[PDB]
Amino acid sequence: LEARALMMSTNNILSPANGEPIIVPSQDVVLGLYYMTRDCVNAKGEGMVLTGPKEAERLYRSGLASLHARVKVRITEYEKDANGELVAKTSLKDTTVGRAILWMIVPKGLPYSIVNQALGKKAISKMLNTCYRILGLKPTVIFADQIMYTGFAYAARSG
Amino acid sequence: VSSTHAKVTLEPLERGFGHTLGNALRRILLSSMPGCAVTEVEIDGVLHEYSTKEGVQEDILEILLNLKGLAVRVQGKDEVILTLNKSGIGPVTAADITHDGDVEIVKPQHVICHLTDENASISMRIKVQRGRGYVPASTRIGRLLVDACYSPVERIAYNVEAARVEQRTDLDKLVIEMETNGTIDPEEAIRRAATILAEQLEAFVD
Amino acid sequence: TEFLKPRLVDIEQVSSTHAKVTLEPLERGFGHTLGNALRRILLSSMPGCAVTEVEIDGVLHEYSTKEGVQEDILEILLNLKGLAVRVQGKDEVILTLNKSGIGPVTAADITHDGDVEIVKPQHVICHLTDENASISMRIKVQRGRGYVPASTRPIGRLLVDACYSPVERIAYNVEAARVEQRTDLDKLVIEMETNGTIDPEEAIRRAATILAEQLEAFVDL
Amino acid sequence: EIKELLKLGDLPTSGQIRLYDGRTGEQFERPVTVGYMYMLKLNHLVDDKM
DNA sequence: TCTCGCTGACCTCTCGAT
RNA sequence: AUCGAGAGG
Ligand SMILES: [N]C1=NC(=O)[N-]2=C([N]1)N([C]1O[C]([C]OP([O])(=O)OP([O])(=O)OP([O])([O])=O)[C]([O])[C]1[O])[C]=[C]2
Repeated sequence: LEARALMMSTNNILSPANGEPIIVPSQDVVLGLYYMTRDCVNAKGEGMVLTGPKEAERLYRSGLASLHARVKVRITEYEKDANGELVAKTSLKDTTVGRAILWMIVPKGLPYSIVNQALGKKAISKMLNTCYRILGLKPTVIFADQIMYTGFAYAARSG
Repeated sequence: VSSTHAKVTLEPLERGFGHTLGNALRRILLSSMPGCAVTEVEIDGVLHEYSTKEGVQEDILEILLNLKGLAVRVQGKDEVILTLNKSGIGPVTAADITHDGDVEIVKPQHVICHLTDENASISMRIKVQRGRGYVPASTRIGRLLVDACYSPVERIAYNVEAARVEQRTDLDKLVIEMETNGTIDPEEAIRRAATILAEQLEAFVD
Repeated sequence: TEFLKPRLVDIEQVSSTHAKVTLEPLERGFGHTLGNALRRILLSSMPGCAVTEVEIDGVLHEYSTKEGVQEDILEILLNLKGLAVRVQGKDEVILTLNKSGIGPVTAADITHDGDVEIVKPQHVICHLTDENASISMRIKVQRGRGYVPASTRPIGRLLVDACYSPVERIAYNVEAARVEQRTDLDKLVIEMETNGTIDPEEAIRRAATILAEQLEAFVDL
Repeated sequence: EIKELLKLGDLPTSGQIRLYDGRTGEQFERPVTVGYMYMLKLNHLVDDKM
């Protein structure tokens, strides 16, 4: 019982020395996130308007659009109200295909500005900290697992 | 999950066949599925995409994007023209299109425009063609060329996890992340992709 | 929206092992799908014949030497593992090798069997150094697919790791094809390297049959 | 000299070649350096340590 | 105030000789 | 068991 309640790796999100998260993407995951969210000038598929992150993923898999193409996507984001309820906001944001694809694993309740930049190690650490502060424990562990999977996959694809 | 989202799993597959079956089905669903969607549109108010109309909340880019989001089924016409004239106060909805026998709309409650002033109104005609896959308007090259999403799939993804049967540990399990636009059942879309792939190699089956 | 069906248009035999297979009438985007699926199936699930057990009269275990033979028994087992044969009758067959006198012992020295065909009778199994020495071994050949280690399920028999698959290398390229006046079609050119045990056209047929057998599960509900 | 030796063998002088993913057949987006490095097996087997 | 003893300085594996 | 000589983290 004490192992499950205290020593589980899921209960050990934050470091004891300081409030910074102790589990953090590193090495391959960081490189994958940095490859996805970085942009390039005159990449294939630049300037196309997308109906959502799923269309960005479809164009990436089809080879029609590059991962660094600066496109315009329709993103729906949620922000917590005064009572804590989630209210959606839909707008067209200047972003890339990689950031749009990455937005699919971001949980509800976080701004789109977290992924709308070249994500380094510090950026991912801050994103995980923000997710923990806003949502809680289980959303943070799910988000960390998804980030690790996506980083590994796109670091493999990056070559 | 939904009428457009479904999960199918095949656990007893041999080692290495997950990345074969899932990849082949994903490619066929993404690039080879037949379907009909909006590919062209002409608006009286706006001559070009860069020019912006007055009296409508949504810009021309938003109108083209909503037209892309529209999912349509055509019975027996390769290319069909749908016309929409709207008046009054309220959002422009896909149900406002004049009904045609050969043309059906899966989701009537699809907003194309939002009307701001009752003085201004738009009369628009959209061209729907049957095709396969996703062809961008840039490659296609006052006619507004909008991207056409013929393939009914909205998102397809596969993940390979090891599943162990008694005495065998290298067997692979395949799970499918399948998302459709509502034109056809995602399971039936998987069936169509499998049928297409099987018919491709019929000339080699012993 | 009818789909074209690829046809076997050319099977080129560069050598006894190296071959090229061409699939001309393929739609756009189908060339890469078919190439990857067929390459994976050919590299994985092609059945073949390999040596399983070896019994030498004067040898008790692998970690020993036989007088008059330049190669160790372990090296002899490796050389017998690197043996390519074809059997039409049944999966299990026993081959006997006998030779005396100075000179290399090649795959031609195995006794002739109507069913068993040695595609490469040139490669050596062992060497005999002095005239008085003789070699006498019984080779067991079975049919299977994949890599079955000897560790996975008498004195004097030597278990050998079975590299059943006869396919060494697979490379596929997709190039443009001109059918009628259409230029959107492409052709798939599959390149094979084997040990000579399997027929490239038969390999293609087997791979496509495996693919269809797997796909029929998805076809059904 | 390494570049010249690569030239004599009909190989790219950068030491990197275009690789394709085995599971999908999709070319990796960047060139990957590929070559032959002398690998050693150390006397630290897991069965001796488990 | 300054010499002058007394104090202090994670885990695992292999081998042989007593 | 203890000691000596190594080695890995
Ligand atoms: N208490 C204690 N005393 C020691 O003398 N050593 C310890 N612990 N370690 C442990 O092992 C880690 C570094 O080892 P190494 O070889 O992996 O070096 P490295 O830089 O981390 O990686 P690499 O070898 O790839 O360069 C280090 O933290 C520690 O836990 C190693 C020596």
